[PDB]
Amino acid sequence: QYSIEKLKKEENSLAKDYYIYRLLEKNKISKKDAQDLNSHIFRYIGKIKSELEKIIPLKPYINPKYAKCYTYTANTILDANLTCQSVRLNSLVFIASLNSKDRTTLAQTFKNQRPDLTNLLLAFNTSDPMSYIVQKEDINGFFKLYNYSKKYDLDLNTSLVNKLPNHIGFKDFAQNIIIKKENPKFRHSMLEINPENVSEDSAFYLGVNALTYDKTELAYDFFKKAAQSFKSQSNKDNAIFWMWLIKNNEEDLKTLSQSSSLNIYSLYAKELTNTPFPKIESLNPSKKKNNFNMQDPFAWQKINKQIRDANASQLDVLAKEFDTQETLPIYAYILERKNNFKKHYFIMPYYDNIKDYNKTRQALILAIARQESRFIPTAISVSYALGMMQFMPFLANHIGEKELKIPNFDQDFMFKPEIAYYFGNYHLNYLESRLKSPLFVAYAYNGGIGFTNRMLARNDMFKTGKFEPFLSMELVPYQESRIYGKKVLANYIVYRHLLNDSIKISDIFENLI
Ligand SMILES: CC(=O)N[C@H]1[C@H](OC[C@@H]2COCCO2)O[C@H](CO)[C@@H](O)[C@@H]1O
Repeated sequence: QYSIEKLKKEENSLAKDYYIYRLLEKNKISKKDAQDLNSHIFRYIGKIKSELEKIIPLKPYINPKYAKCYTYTANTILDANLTCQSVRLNSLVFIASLNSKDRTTLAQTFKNQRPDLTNLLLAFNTSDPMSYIVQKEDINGFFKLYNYSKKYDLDLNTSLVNKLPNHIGFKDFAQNIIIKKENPKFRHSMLEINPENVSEDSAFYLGVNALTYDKTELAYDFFKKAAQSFKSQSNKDNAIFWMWLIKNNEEDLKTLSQSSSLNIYSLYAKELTNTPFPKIESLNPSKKKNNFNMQDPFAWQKINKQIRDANASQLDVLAKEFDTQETLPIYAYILERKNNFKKHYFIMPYYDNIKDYNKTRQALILAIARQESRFIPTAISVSYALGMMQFMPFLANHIGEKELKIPNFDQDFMFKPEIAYYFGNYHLNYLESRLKSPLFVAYAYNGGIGFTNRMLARNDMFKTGKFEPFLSMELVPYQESRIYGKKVLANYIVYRHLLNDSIKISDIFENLI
C-alpha cells in the first residue's frame, strides 16, 4: 500500500481515488492530511466524499451575491427585497412552508414579471397544487412539482401531454414512471402523445407504455419513430425488433438480421432467417510481451486516457505498441475504438485459468468479464469494483478471507486474473444454482440476488404472455441491470459459439418464461 504522500504525486484518477478511499476507510487520513485533499480527488462523489466530510465538513456554496437572501425565513420573507423574494421562491419546499396569506401577497407581487412564481404560489394555496398547475398548462411548473413530489398523479389531456416532451425533464419522467409502474394516470395519459413529438429513448419508452395497455398500433408507431431517430445501431435494432414482433413485416426482420451491431435482437433475427452467425475477429499477436505492467492500476488509468484522446492516427501507433500476447486486452481495446466499433472482438485472455471448467461455464465467465472490464486486469469502476470480474470489495473480502481463507488475502488480489476468474466461478456457481438462466444470473451478478428474486416473484414479470419474455426484459426496474443483462446475454451466445458449444438464443428465450 501507498502513503498519502506518495499518492499525492500520482495523477488524479479513479485508481488514485480508490487508494485514497482505502486510507480513509482504515482511518489513516488525519485532519491535517485532509486539508488539501479534494484537489487530489478525480471524482468527488459518493463514499469518498462522505468519508472525507466526516473529517472536514464542507460549508459552501452560497453565491455571495445572494448570501443575505438566506438570512430570511418563511416568517420574515415579506421584509426581503424583491430579488431576495424571488431567489427563495425557487424552492417549492420554501413555498409549501409559507402561510397562505403570504402566498397570496407574493403571487400579486410577481404576477407581471414572474407568472411562473404566481402559478406555484396560488397552486400551494389549494389542496392539490398539481391540478392547479395542470389547469394552467404550466409546463415548467409541472416538472418542478413532479421533482418536489412523485406522489401527485392526475389525468392529462391531449394538448398538455403533447407539450411535455419539449422539456429536458421529460425523458427521465417517462422512463421512471413507466419502469417503476408508478403514476398510473400520467402513464395512461401518455398514450396520447403524438409520435411526431418524441424521439430516441423517450419514443421507445412510450412504445413500451403502449404495449402495457395493449395499444399495439400506437406501440408500433412509437417504436418506428425510435428506430428512425436512435443514434446507436444497437438501440435502433431493439426498436426494429419491437416493430417486427408487433406487425411481423418481414422487411423489418430482414433489416434487423443484416445489422452491423451484434446484440440479442440481431442474433435472434439471424437465427429466425437462417442467416450465418456474424464474423468474429481473431487476434493472435506473435510478439510475447512488451514493457507495460498489466498489474499496475496507475499505468492503466494513464494509457486509457491516452487511448480515449487519441486521434485516428495515434490509435495506429498504440495498436502496434500493445500488439503482444501479454497486452492482448489493451490491444483489443485499442482495435475496438480504432475500427469505430464495426468489428466484433471476443478475446479469451488468461484462458489457462478457465479451460478445465465446462464450456457453458467458460462462456458465462467470459461474457461477464467482457462487459465488466473488457478483460483489463486492473479495471476500477466509479464504485471501486475491482479487476476483470469487477468484484465489490465487500464480496471480494467475504470470499477471499472468510470462505476461501486465502493466506494474506487483500482485496487487490482481484486484479490478478487467476483470482478474478476463480472468484467469478465461485460466485456464478452460487447464483446459477438458484436462478438457472444466464440472463437471470447476469441480472443478479450486477444488481444482486435480492433484487432479482423480488423481480421474479412478481406476477407481471417473466410469466407467460403474448410479448414475453421480451416485454419483461424492457421493464427490469434498474436501468444498469436492464442494459447489462441484454449485453451479457449476447456475449454468452457468442462465446458459446466460439467454444464449439452453440446454443440457439430461441432456447434461452423459451427458458425465461
Ligand atoms: C471498469 C468499469 O467501470 N466497469 C463497469 C462497466 O463499464 C462498461 C465498460 C465496458 O468496457 C470497458 C470499461 O467498462 O459497466 C458494468 C455495468 O454494465 C459495471 O458493472 C462495471 O463495474
